[PDB]
Amino acid sequence: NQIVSGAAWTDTAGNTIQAHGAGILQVGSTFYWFGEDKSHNSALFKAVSCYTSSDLVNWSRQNDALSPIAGTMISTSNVVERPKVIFNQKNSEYVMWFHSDSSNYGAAMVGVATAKTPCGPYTYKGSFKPLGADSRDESIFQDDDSAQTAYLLYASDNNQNFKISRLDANYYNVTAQVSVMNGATLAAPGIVKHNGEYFLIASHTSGWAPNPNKWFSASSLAGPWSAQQDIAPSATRTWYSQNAFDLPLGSNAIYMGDRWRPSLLGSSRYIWYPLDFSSGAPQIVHADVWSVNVQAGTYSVASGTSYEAENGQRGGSSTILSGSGFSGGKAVGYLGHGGTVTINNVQSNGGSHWVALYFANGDSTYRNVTVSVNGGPSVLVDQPDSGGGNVVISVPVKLNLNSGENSITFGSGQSNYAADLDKIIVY
Ligand SMILES: *[C@@H]1O[C@H](CO)[C@@H](O[C@@H]2O[C@H](CO)[C@@H](O[C@H]3O[C@H](CO)[C@@H](O)[C@H](O)[C@@H]3O)[C@H](O)[C@H]2NC(C)=O)[C@H](O)[C@H]1NC(C)=O
Ligand SMILES: *[C@@H]1O[C@H](CO)[C@@H](O[C@@H]2O[C@H](CO)[C@@H](O[C@H]3O[C@H](CO)[C@@H](O)[C@H](O)[C@@H]3O)[C@H](O)[C@H]2NC(C)=O)[C@H](O)[C@H]1NC(C)=O
Ligand SMILES: *[C@@H]1O[C@H](CO)[C@@H](O[C@@H]2O[C@H](CO)[C@@H](O[C@H]3O[C@H](CO)[C@@H](O)[C@H](O)[C@@H]3O)[C@H](O)[C@H]2NC(C)=O)[C@H](O)[C@H]1NC(C)=O
Ligand SMILES: OC[C@H]1O[C@@H](O[C@H]2[C@@H](O)[C@@H](CO)O[C@@H](O[C@@H]3[C@@H](O)[C@H](O)O[C@H](CO)[C@@H]3O)[C@@H]2O)[C@H](O)[C@@H](O)[C@H]1O
Ligand SMILES: [Ca+2]
Repeated sequence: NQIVSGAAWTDTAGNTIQAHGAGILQVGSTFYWFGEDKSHNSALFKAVSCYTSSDLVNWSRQNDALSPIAGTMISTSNVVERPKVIFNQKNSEYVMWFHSDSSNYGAAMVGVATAKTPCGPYTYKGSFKPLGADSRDESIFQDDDSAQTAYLLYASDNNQNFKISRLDANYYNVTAQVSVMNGATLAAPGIVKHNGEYFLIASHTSGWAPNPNKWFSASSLAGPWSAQQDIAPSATRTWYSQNAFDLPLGSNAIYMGDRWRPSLLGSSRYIWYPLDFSSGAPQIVHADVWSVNVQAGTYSVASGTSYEAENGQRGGSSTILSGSGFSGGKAVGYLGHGGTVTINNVQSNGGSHWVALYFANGDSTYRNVTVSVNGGPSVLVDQPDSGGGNVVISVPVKLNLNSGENSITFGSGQSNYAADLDKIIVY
């Protein structure tokens, strides 16, 4: 099946996937996805989880890869973020690295843990400051030279300076700084190698708030690194996400991001998009609905039918808005609080259909919108802050439609203002 960014994702038992700050690993034909368990809606350490799949889309939850230990730096009072796991051929060993911290991010350490099987459970080997310097946001890159040299990529010196450092032959420690970008203020790194060249994907530092994520290239990890460029339209702030893991997919990649929900962390969503490298400059393919053939290293973007909101039938006091950020140059504003718009003649073969809602929300806070099909009972769809009144992003909703024509009404029966609705795409 299909990869629908922003949706609620469940494992094969029907439970919400809890694997934020993703790290991916493949053994044989099996994919492993490690992440932070945030089901307690806290930034503090509950577990590093472990999900497996054969196809990157249908995940079964295994045993937790890492659990708290009272009286250590991986207690429930500490922070464990962004786990990454690589396989060490020499020792036939799985080495996990993670950002290890205290609750106020004052410790700035890395943590290491090992296992003999992919899901572990792993054995914590302790935390430390690499080469004596800060480490907060980090990742691990394992090169394809014959020594399979591995590297730590990490925000250091109070997040100001971004560093790349070689690990020793066991992957247990950092031996030597290889590259630094002073004052880059980079976070959430990942590296993909493409045609012998290295591509670093990273965010800047802005707290929980998303920002435009960048790519940099170099022909060696020592640098020099090219000047930053956007992987997505700058104003969308990486389509409201933050980089987590960049997984190679044929001659391209999959961008794996988080949409952090700081007021409800366990409902932070997963934003996965194809990251296309053919132009030589990585670009997010903004696909509301796509599928992947991970063995062939190919992706496929679902085609949908677009319906502009401004062509629907308004009701109440909803009015047209204009903006260069809008499809057709127009959107329906003053929705909710009396204002509605109904999209008529939505065609369908029947059954369940993903629908992407394209909207602008210039508030610093979320909005939401009611969505009723054919007069039926409404569901309430969350509408994150989009980055401005002229900035459109999309969130998905799954609607049951009848064979033939359908109507979809937006904004009825809510006392708050919904976001400005640009268009919808029925997939
Ligand atoms: C995602 O992974 C799921 C687990 O591997 C997988 O579930 C399995 O799905 C098949 C088909 O629904 C079931 O197979 C059969 O179920 C009973 C046996 O209990 C048979 O009598 C049936 O005739 C049928 O052959 C499995 O039971 C089911 N396993 C579990 C643990 O649920 C899903 O199919 C996968 N989903 C997708 C979209 O690929
Ligand atoms: C990787 O190399 C690290 C040295 O760079 C090494 O870590 C350091 O580890 C020791 C203990 O293992 C720490 O010492 C202890 O002392 C502090 C007070 O300073 C107390 O919190 C504790 O008593 C603690 O036991 C060092 O301070 C620490 N150095 C840094 C810069 O953080 C790691 O153990 C090595 N890890 C592996 C897998 O090799
Ligand atoms: C649907 O979107 C609504 C916004 O369009 C949202 O309403 C808002 O909810 C927040 C949090 O509940 C309120 O928050 C805070 O501010 C008030 C003072 O204004 C304080 O009393 C609180 O302590 C808190 O700090 C917002 O005031 C409120 N904003 C508006 C315009 O109504 C709904 O929460 C959303 N509904 C769902 C189910 O998510
Ligand atoms: O009050 C209900 C009404 O809200 C409108 O939303 C506006 C607010 O979100 C406002 C919050 O600051 O921002 C407006 O958008 C502007 C933008 O158009 C203008 O260029 O200045 C700044 C950019 O910095 C801001 O982003 C936004 O329009 C709805 O548009 C409207 O339908 C109605 O719901
Ligand atoms: Ca429009």
